[PDB]
Amino acid sequence: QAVVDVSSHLQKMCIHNDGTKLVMLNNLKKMTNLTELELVHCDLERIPHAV
Amino acid sequence: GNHFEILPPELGDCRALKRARLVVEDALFETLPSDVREQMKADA
Repeated sequence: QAVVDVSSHLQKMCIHNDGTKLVMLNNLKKMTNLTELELVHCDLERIPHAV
Repeated sequence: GNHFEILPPELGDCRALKRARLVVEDALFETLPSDVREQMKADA
């Protein structure tokens, strides 16, 4: 949730796990100001709903 | 820091305004035409 504290102005975020599944996507929905998103090796296996 | 989506080519009409004086988002600047941004950065 710390990223939600910076989501008011952050426009680029690039999180690249080494295989860990990004199981939850609740905080990512708070990224209104985001214009660039990179989900690298997040093991989602499906199109994320937060995007 | 604003909610701009596409920057119109009219930004290239400002002779005194250049890229250094242009404070825009990278995506905002990329919405400018290639000729406009090339004039913005250099003499093309």
